[PDB]
Amino acid sequence: GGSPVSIKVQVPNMQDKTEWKLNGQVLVFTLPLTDQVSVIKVKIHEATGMPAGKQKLQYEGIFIKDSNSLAYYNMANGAVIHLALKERGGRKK
Repeated sequence: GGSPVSIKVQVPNMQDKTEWKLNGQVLVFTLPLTDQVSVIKVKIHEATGMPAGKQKLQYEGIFIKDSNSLAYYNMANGAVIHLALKERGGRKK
């Protein structure tokens, strides 16, 4: 199946919001391509203290889901997941 690969997280630029440390940085980790992107959200919560319940997943500018896996988005060693603040229910276009 999917092997472990390096995945980065392009954190948002929000260092003055509350208590976390979001400064546009990248957080790298190693996870199997079969691990749903939802794993990444946890990795930021350790690297910044921001809970996964309020994070937006993106890969190369593509809004990915937490239920999708890295293999589904063709991600591999050196991939970059842009994190954004998302705490609201959103809205129609």
